[PDB]
Amino acid sequence: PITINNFRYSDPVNNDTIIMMEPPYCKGLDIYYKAFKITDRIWIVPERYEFGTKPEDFNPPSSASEYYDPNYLRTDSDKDRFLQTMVKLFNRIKNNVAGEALLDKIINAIPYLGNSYSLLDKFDTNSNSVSFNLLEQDPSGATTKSAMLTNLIIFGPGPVLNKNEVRGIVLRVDNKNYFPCRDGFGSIMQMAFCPEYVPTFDNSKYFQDPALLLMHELIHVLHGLYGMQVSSHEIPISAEELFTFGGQDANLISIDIKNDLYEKTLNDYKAIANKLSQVTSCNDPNIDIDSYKQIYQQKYQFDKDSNGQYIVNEDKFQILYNSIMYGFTEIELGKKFNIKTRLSYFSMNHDPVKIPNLLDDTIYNDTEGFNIESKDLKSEYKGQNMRVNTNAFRNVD
Amino acid sequence: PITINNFRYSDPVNNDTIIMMEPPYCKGLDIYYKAFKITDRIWIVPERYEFGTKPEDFNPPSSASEYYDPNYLRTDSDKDRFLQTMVKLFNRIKNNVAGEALLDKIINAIPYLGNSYSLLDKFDTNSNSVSFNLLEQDPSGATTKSAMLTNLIIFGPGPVLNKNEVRGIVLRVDNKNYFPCRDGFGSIMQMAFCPEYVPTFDNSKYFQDPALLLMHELIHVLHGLYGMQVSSHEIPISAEELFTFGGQDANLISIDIKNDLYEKTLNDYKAIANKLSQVTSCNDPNIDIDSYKQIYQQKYQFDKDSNGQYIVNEDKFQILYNSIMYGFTEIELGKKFNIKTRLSYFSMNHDPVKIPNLLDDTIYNDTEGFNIESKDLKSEYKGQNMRVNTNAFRNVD
Ligand SMILES: [Zn+2]
Ligand SMILES: [Zn+2]
Repeated sequence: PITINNFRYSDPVNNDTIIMMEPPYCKGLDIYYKAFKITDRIWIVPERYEFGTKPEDFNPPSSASEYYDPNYLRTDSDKDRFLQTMVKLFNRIKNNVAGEALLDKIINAIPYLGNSYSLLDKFDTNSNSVSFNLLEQDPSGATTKSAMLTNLIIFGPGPVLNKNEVRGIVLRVDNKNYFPCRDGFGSIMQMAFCPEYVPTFDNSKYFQDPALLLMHELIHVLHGLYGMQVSSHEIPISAEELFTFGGQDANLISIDIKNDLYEKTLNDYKAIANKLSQVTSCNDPNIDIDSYKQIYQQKYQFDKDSNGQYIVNEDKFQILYNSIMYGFTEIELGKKFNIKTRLSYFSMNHDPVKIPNLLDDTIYNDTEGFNIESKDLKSEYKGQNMRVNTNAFRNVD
Repeated sequence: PITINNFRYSDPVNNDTIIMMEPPYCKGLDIYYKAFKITDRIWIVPERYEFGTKPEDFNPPSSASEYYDPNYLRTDSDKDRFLQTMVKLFNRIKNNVAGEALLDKIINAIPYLGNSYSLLDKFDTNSNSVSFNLLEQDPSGATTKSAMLTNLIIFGPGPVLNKNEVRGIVLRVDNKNYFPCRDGFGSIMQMAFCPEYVPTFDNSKYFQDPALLLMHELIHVLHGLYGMQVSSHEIPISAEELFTFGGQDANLISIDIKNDLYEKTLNDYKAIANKLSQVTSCNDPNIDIDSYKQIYQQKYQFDKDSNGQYIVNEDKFQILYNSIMYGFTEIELGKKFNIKTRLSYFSMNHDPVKIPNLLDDTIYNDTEGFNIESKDLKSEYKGQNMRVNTNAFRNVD
């Protein structure tokens, strides 16, 4: 099954589960941060998401739903707290059969080694869109620089402590933004996440389970890895959000768009089948190109031509498409998790609330979260109720 | 894949896809009706569901949502019409990857050869709860009587032409009703279905796609075959309905009940694993008892003990449970089918409407139903809209 490594923020680097990585956007800049492999293909970096920000952004400019605090995640203590909370959360997601399924799908959706603008016959790992640099420590004593591939890298929140988000690596090709996670190739996905500040709802009020907030963002991660991240298809919200929530809100996206998206992804995949059909080599010699042809064939659910050409099989594609866009949603995951969800995606999300002690097994555990049955809090989701589980949360301001 | 046989109501009997069967409730009564194997384990019998009715019931007693008409499905013509409409409907369900999945799951969920009250160490086919008698025609010329197992038998509507329904075979053991389709063993499931009279909704009004009405009932059939048909668990509707609809309405069932149901099915399965673990023989010699141990092991997702004893594996059971109760719902099927669904299960279901020509490819086809894109009726589900597709429906009274 899936293993969720353990580690204290003080643990030394080991070139395996604990390293010093230069995040994808800091490529060539030689700026490293300690990171942790929570599990295969997924890393955690206890640092605020600063990319594309300026310190002026990192505090409440004068001019609740937009809470700030520039000191959050700045000391080693905060970081080890952040690190531990994330581990419990992943373990919480892994211990439910439906959570294990999601992580499994995300771990295997490795980004294709290339994109719409890379040599068609060659697998390419030389791109921050697919690989990040790290600092290794030779057995000799020397400290060298190398690189590895990954699917997901999770950070702490950006300026807005309560605004979780998932962005794919943007490549600047021919003076314009290109998204390998919308072309079907997939790319490293990055997450800005804050486990502590959860939203509340009423459509008696409830506060949300942070673990569900994580799976929600993970679903965006899933769409990305398969390269089908619905762009800023605003309509006035992006279809990407609706698909992720689920239930009837998903049907707010017109057949016309859904069909246009489906047809577009299909084209993207036919193109990738063709491309994969010419890869004969790879810049990086430490790569079994034949092993990847196999992995990628399972990823996109392709078949081999009488002559060997990889081809898209409509039926298999449709099953995979439904799986990627419908198989995992906040409504169904909330359902399969004994977790309360807000009525509709458009349901108000009142002032966030802070959960100070998710590390306290008496408040939140990795098998029932807040709804601990032994505290008769499983029933009616009372563990999430604000009038009942009064001690598990504190107000913002 | 799945084959959906074809046949005209006039076609002769062949002891294969067209026979003369004594329905399960007419067992020993020697009353036969022509039936048709639309596909493996599923039969269609163009006859009104009369079991437990009296002619007085079969017409509008004086004293729209309860329409009647005792002459419906009485002539060979009506029956061949009913027969053809059902074939198109099944083909319609089979041509969508999500429809093929449902039928596949239903065809393989064969009722366990036995129940809570049959010899534990022996597979038993001698029960109308698992088998029906038919009339065969020897190559000699003689006409003999025999029997075969089946999962589903679909009839025409009962007294209420617009009230579709799915009941499992009730066994009378020790002067009380026993339901092998609630104990986890499963049993032949029977359907009373009317393809012509569909409901309408608004929460501009729409009429429903009969093929979706069929899958809805099929979902009840699915629950039954796996023996987990939520009883008359009224709360004030039966949880069985809510699970079948889906979306947020599914969450109207309290954790307490859902948990009680889950725990109960788990017990039922542990018990079946134990029972299957002692079957050494079978009354019916034309049965590879070892072949069935294999099929049943896949059905209930069991594993073999170091010593060989079949055992329930919590995780595999949970995946199978979610699959059976969440994997197929009206909301998700409607979604994956370009079909309009009513907002919530509690959404009003106005006077039914009659679709006179489902056999007219210009009105309904086996790939897009009413929402034919060539007639620019795919978009916005206009094919289901009442103001737009005016010719595809006629009012009741
Ligand atoms: Zn989101
Ligand atoms: Zn129903």
